[PDB]
Amino acid sequence: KLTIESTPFNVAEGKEVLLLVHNLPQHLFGYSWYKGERCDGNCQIIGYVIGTQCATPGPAYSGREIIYPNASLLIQNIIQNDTGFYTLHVIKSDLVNEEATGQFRVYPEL
Amino acid sequence: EECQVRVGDLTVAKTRGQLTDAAPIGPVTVQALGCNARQVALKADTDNFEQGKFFLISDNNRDKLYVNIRPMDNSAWTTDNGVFYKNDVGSWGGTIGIYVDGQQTNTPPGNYTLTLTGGYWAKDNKQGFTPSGTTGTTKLTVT
Ligand SMILES: *SCC1=CC(C)(C)N(O)C1(C)C
Ligand SMILES: *SCC1=CC(C)(C)N(O)C1(C)C
Ligand SMILES: *SCC1=CC(C)(C)N(O)C1(C)C
Repeated sequence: KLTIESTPFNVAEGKEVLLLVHNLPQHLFGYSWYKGERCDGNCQIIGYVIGTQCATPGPAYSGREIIYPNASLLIQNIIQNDTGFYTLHVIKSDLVNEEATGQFRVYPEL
Repeated sequence: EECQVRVGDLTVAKTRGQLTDAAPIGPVTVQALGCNARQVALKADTDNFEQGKFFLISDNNRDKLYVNIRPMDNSAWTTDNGVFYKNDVGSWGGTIGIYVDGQQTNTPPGNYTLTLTGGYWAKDNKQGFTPSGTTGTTKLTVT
């Protein structure tokens, strides 16, 4: 099953976190990252259409979100409000848009 | 800068009977640029929209069926028989689907073209809609 991992799990304020995606399916139409534990629409972070590399920012897009063709998301300048869960929606041209949820925590330094 | 909604074209083979009440026949990943305080709305082309209503038409222009474009359980949008729009402010980024109004009972299909254009909406009921962005021509083919 699609697995989302956060590396590192314990991020510090002022650093970046790489949300690695494991076991990615086929027939990829577009990746969509949302802020929460489910596939919403008003709380979308970013959508990335691999076919044309067409990336469109969502309402929750801060500008620190870097999406890769492997569906992994690298968020830089991590803040305390980043502590929580993140959900990925795998839009496929087969209706099965396999959803997965990951999470990470942030701690202050000095 | 304006409320630009990117609607993509999609051709799929399906029957009118597969449309059982709410059946998402194809997930369209649509994202809206802008609209921080404006309502996002979907309106069909004038060839598929008459009297403030959206519908699909066949090659013989005899069979007319009304279809509502709703979110794939991603958000809450105001349903209208002509222009679909959400009351919630802010941009939108999810998947929309074409839903039939009332079971069609799989009436003899063929080739139906329904052009859906995205954009914004002003106020309510007055029909102040403006298609800005990309237009998506959805083709319904029976196979
Ligand atoms: S998911 C809640 C939410 C909505 C919006 C106003 C776009 N946001 O910035 C957050 C992510 C807090
Ligand atoms: S960027 C989205 C896009 C561009 C174009 C090459 C016209 N396309 O076919 C899609 C809709 C994928
Ligand atoms: S995230 C839940 C969901 C919605 C829809 C697009 C209908 N899906 O196929 C799943 C079940 C992934």
